[PDB]
Amino acid sequence: TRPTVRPRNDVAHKQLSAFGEYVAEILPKYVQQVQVSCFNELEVCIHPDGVIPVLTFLRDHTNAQFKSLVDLTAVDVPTRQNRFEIVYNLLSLRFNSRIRVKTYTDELTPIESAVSVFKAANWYEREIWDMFGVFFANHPDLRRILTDYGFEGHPFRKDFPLSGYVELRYDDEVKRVVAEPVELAQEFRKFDLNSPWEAFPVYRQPPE
Amino acid sequence: ATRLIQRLRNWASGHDLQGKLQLRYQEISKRTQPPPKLPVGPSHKLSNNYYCTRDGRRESVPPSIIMSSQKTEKKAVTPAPPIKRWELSSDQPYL
Amino acid sequence: KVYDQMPEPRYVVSMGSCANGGGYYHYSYSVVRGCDRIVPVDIYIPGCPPTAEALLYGILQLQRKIKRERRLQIWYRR
Amino acid sequence: TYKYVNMQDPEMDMKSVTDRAARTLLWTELFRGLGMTLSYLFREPATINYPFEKGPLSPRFRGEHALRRYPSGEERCIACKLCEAICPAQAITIEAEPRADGSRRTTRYDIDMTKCIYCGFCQEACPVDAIVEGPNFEFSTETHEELLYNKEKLLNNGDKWEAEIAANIQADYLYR
Amino acid sequence: KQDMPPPGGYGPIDYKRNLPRR
Amino acid sequence: NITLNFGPQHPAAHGVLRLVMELSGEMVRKCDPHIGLLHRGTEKLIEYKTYLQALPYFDRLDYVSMMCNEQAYSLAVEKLLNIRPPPRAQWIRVLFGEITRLLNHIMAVTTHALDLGAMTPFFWLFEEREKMFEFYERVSGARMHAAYIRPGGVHQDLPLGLMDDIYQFSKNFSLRLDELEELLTNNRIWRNRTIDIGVVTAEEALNYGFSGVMLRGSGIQWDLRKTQPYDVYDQVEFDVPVGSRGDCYDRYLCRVEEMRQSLRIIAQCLNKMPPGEIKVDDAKVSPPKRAEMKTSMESLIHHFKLYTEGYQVPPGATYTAIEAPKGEFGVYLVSDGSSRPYRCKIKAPGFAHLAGLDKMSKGHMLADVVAIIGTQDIVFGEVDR
Amino acid sequence: KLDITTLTGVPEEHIKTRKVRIFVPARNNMQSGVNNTKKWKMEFDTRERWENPLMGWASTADPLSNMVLTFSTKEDAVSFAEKNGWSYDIEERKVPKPKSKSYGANFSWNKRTRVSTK
Amino acid sequence: GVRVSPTGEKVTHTGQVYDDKDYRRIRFVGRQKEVNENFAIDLIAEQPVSEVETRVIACDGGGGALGHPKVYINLDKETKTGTCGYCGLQFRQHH
Amino acid sequence: LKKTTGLVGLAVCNTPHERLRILYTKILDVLEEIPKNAAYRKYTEQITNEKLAMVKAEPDVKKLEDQLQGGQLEEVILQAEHELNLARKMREWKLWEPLVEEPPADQWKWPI
Amino acid sequence: NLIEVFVDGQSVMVEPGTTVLQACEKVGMQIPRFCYHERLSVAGNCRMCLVEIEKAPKVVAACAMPVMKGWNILTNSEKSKKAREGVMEFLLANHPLDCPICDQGGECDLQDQSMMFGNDRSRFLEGKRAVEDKNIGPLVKTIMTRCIQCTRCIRFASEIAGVDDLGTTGRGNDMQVGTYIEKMFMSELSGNIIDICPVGALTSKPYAFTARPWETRKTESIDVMDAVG
Amino acid sequence: FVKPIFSRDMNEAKRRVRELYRAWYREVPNTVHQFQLDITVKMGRDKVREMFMKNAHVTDPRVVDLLVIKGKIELEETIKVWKQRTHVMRFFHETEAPRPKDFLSKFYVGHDP
Ligand code: SF4
Ligand code: SF4
Ligand code: SF4
Ligand code: SF4
Ligand code: SF4
Ligand code: FES
Repeated sequence: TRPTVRPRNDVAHKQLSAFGEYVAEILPKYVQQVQVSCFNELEVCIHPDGVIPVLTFLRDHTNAQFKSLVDLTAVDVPTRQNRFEIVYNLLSLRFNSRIRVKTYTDELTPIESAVSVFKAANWYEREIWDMFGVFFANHPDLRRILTDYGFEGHPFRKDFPLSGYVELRYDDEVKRVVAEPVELAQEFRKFDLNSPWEAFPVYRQPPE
Repeated sequence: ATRLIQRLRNWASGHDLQGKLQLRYQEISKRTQPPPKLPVGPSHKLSNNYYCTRDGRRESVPPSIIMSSQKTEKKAVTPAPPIKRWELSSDQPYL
Repeated sequence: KVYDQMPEPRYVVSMGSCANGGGYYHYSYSVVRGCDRIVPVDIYIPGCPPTAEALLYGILQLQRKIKRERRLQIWYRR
Repeated sequence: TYKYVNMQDPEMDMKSVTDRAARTLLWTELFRGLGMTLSYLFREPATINYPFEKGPLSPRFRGEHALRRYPSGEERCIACKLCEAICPAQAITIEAEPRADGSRRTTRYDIDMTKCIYCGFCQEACPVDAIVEGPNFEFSTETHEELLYNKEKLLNNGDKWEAEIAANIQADYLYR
Repeated sequence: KQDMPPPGGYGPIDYKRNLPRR
Repeated sequence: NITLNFGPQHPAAHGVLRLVMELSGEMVRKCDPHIGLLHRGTEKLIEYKTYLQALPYFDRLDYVSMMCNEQAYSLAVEKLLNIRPPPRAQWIRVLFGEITRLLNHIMAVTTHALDLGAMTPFFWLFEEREKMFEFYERVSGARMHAAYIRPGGVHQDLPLGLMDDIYQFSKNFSLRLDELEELLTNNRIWRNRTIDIGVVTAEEALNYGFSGVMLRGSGIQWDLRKTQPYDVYDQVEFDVPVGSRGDCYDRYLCRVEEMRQSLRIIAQCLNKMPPGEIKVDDAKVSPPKRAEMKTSMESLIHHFKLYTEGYQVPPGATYTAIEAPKGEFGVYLVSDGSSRPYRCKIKAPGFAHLAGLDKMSKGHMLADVVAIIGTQDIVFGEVDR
Repeated sequence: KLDITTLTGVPEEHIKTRKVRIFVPARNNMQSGVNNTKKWKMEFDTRERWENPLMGWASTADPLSNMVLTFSTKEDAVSFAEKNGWSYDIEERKVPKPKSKSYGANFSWNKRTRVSTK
Repeated sequence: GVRVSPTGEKVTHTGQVYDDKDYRRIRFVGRQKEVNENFAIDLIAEQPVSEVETRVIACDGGGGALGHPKVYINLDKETKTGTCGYCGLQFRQHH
Repeated sequence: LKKTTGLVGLAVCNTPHERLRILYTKILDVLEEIPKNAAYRKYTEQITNEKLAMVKAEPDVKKLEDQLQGGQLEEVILQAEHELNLARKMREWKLWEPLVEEPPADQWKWPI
Repeated sequence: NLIEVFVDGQSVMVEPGTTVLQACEKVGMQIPRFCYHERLSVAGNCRMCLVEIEKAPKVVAACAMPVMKGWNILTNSEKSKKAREGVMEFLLANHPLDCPICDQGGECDLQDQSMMFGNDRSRFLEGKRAVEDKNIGPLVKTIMTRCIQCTRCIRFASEIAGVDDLGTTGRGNDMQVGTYIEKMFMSELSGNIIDICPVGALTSKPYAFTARPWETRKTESIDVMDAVG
Repeated sequence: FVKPIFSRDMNEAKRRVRELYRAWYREVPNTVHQFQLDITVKMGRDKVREMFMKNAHVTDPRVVDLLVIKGKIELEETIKVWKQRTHVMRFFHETEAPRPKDFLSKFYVGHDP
């Protein structure tokens, strides 16, 4: 229960918890869950219409100066209609604390841009615009990062093939590089390594 | 490697170079070495080895919930104690 | 374009498993698979990355490859 | 725990001052620093004389693949097809089929060095210690096709190097 | 014969720089 | 004004940037850093692979330091599996984490010197980086992109031969840094090229999330070791450089100090490695010795499984920062509990720096800009991905 | 009908040519585990894949062919195929019907279950 | 002495040589098709059959952890040899 | 007084105590027009008050950064200023209505 | 109507009669198993079903003991786990070391449940038994060695196939389910036994060595070889 | 129902597209000369008319306005003399074989759907 096991830090869990109810007090209007795992990792909801007003508050001291948007990590789950799950990782430097505060959005919901508030999201912007289509409040430019020029796709939508539909090559008489239909050789020979028989009864969503 | 050249070289050096050989000569280490045998491993005892204790992944639990989406001497509190003042280098106070 | 830019007799040496044909990443929308799709590579050097000495040897191969080339002799009998 | 860089304040003392202005003029230290590069002229140069000399390599070193045999001369491969399940780039392709003798045997083992990343997983993964990431490294080709190896070429590679490969394994096997 | 390589001794090293005025 | 695309092609561009400038006479106005010329898109490529398969990807992002990347993965995977490694593995991860740090800072130093046209240190010190690649080769069979650090810990035990020569290796190295001490550190031209260039106020740094020496140069003291000694750093002695002016000269001297600092640490890690497994006891995560798998059944069974479907993380999506020499490093896992990740974003420390460069660009002449890329230790591989 | 047919980057050809398949994946016959019957998933119909003239490799036609997608419910998947504009075919869940069983039911002279030696 | 195809090129150890109609055969022209001289098949039965008067046996392929996993070959039937599932080499119980 | 703040963006502002009392009286001045009911208001009260008295606890700049247990509070005047703009922001958020709109249960239903 | 019995915590309106197996499998909890089969017949051999009832002095057979009111069943409880460990330590105490050459070895139920349960390390020190092969048909190769005295196959064979050539033979050590005499088993549903084998004991000859399960895609439809559809 | 991107009802959106067409329609010769396209300029304008036709089935104003957002974003890359001649030619696909919509030919080609 020790040589392999990583010890559970109850203390920080206690402090983060208590601060968690503290914040739960402070912004009832958007804050929801106050998740607190044994990893010492706190988490909190925000409604997307509540993106900016919460985040600004975060930067300003209460007992945690949530300075430096370290990340706007993003996840797409097709099942939920609110398929997008934008996440604000954060770190109050003065208090050496860390927190994860996320949201959700639909394909045509103009979620608020923290560009005015953090500016670090001038690109967390355009990536998460481009890879997805998560339209953003008001940004100086929504021009694509990463993906090419005429490129139409939105990879990381967890949709359409990992190769994509596009596969460019130089061509002769046109004297120029041209995009072409894929035609993969050998093909990504995907292995379904999923295991029937649950190893974790403690979890397990009920059949209901 | 002639000694006068060594003198003039270390002369320009401001440092002995012979005192820290730069080119790796004879000493190195032997390539052909006697077998490792390796550590036996802590949990290869036969008397007991039930998975119930050694297991770590088994202790995993989903995070404690508070407030949640469903279901005044408060004293304002820190999430964690605020960052401490560091020492100033001490033994080499300045560069 | 850069390949077009250099004057004859230009040569190219592929290097690394990635440039060899998309390498580790061969399946992605990212990489452009074989570098030979763009420029007519002349010798391939396997490796991820190749040991630098393997690279050096590949260049010695390029020199031997030039050495066996004989444009003038063909022209005389052209 | 932190340390300031620089920060230190230079002396106003007249000896030290005129010395610094003497650096500002007569450059002094440049030459001192300059002198240092001279020290290199007198050191022996570090080039290995390739290819008549070659760089040191540990027995572990990973390189060209080769299938290899039993001491009896049967091929070690049993087509367990887990090395196909591991090759992170999935270079490997295997069609296991029965032998007329009935033994499991690959009919078309093959791998392309174009997608191989030489992590050398398969050297570790194989239960029968069939395939081996051999010593050889120098084998650049004129054409892409010469890279897409059949089981055949790999067997040949296991033929030329088997003395060597088995020798290195003889050096290494305890660690695994 | 159990073994592996734990340290055999290891003498002093100086991370500190020296820049002689000479 | 005159619109102008720059790299990749410039040696200064490192084969990656295309930061177009709409130059005036030579003073910059517009100066946008385009990227996605290297974007390997590994985020989806991580998703369709067993967690043991993900491991190479991190050697593939930080080209130079390598072991630190994999350690950045082993920490983040062992968290969800709640697994705590045998100590020897951690002394190793620190040892080669620091030797990777030597390789990384030697890289940044000598290349930054090359853009300043110094030429020589390059050749004075790669003579050493081959001396270290001989070591990763001695422990991995590969000169670089060694996979020797693993989520269970480590592939394999250290060969007996190293323990001496490595000491020998650092028996003389301090002098080799002395030879630089007699160059740029004191040299006149060098100060002018870098003094008072790209100075950054503490707040812009805290806004953009600058980290590492890039904070420590401008005086912010934020650090990812002593604040969170996630491994043996808590036992290790060392001391952290902090800059004053925010001069590139400052950041420079810091990196030289960290190199000294690893000269301090690696001494102690050589001084303190326990005997023990370098792997976890569990065969449900850490695979059996070839000697045991080929007799005992269960060892061969789980052997067969980890090499075919692998260990299963309990379900969860998490994030972990890393003390990369270049800064905070991003490990954003999203795991359904299947060995395949559901998602995995990777914040490069250099991403924020490049986001911040244009703030430092405008109002500076082009040589200032060439100075700036080398100011920030940016290997572009990690940044677009 | 909130079509995102243009909002997506997909070629019109792949949305015209084919219907996708919504379903709940079957349990292994060769294995005991019921565990994958749970959670819906949708998969595109397979196409022809000519052999590579060289090395005998697969040479896939349609790029999208390896796609797979889990769903909490059936209406969920239907909603996705509707949002995305592809045609689909719903399929029912297949929980096995309960079977009464008892240790003694094997026996009894009258029931003609009996079995035999044990 | 690999069996020769009608085209004259040697067949692979897994026999599969191309048809005379086959255009693909053109690839080998100007070059050399390569096939291994040492078929493992002949070498399987080339070896003498080991025999032990006992009963159940344990082959390891020669070399502890240098070969196939330890395996227990039965010899219940003297009417047949006990070929290894790995080594492919026969065994029998002489008496 | 110590020469050089050390930090780059920060700059010295002599007689910090007075300037801080300015900030206390002013953020108090804005919290007062914020309704008592808003959950933030009582705690920002606790903060401004306990910190103001805490500044009053000691005179010199020197031990003042010990009394608040924070190195160089010369920065926290700036943080207090963020706190001031924050408290200015509290007004347009109004008194805090508990929650608005809720997730479909599928949201946050982790795993999947 | 239905009797009440508690899964670990939740009360359950379980059917009158019926095994603890179906009880836990109503809430969705799933007991480890081998010899039992869902549409076959209960057999007490190979007790992987072991669990302790909340008031149980000692563990019960969950696949067999009929439910009754007032019981509570902590499947996750430690003693049950010690029991399953007791099973798996033994099944593997003499199993052949041939996962890799097993056609079932890429997907054997014994493997998955070897992962779910049983100590990672083994403590064998002697010499395992190994039976000779025992052909029973051209189209159903039988490696044996591998069969775990689980008797699901005879209960299939003797019954639904209607043929009884298959069956137990002997007692004590070196007991075997190898059918008596050389004569081949034959049936018009001879092949289905292959599916029903937990291990690689009953690998089909025609498909042998051909492939590995994970690689395969599983395209679905219906056969028209029978009008049965 | 749900809050709109920019335009609400088609005319707020329809106004934006025309702004887009001219934004291309004037820009075209500039592109014809910057990249020295061998296409006759009327072909360029025709393609300009065509890409505005592929989006004919659009009916949600959020879809229209999001399409002109992305289309103007493409215009950004165009006007700034980003891209390359090849990228401009990607709209043409001239290297690709023509597709016979006729079913009989579809029979003649291959297995297909
Ligand atoms: S190693 Fe060299 S080749 Fe292999 S991926 Fe990294 S760069 Fe491309
Ligand atoms: S190595 Fe030989 S045995 Fe192991 S997988 Fe590759 S082919 Fe099958
Ligand atoms: S070499 Fe590395 S990559 Fe190529 S197959 Fe063996 S393991 Fe997979
Ligand atoms: S049966 Fe299952 S376990 Fe026994 S060998 Fe074949 S696979 Fe491995
Ligand atoms: S076949 Fe062998 S293993 Fe499968 S059930 Fe019948 S006996 Fe047990
Ligand atoms: S499950 Fe059938 S007896 Fe254990």
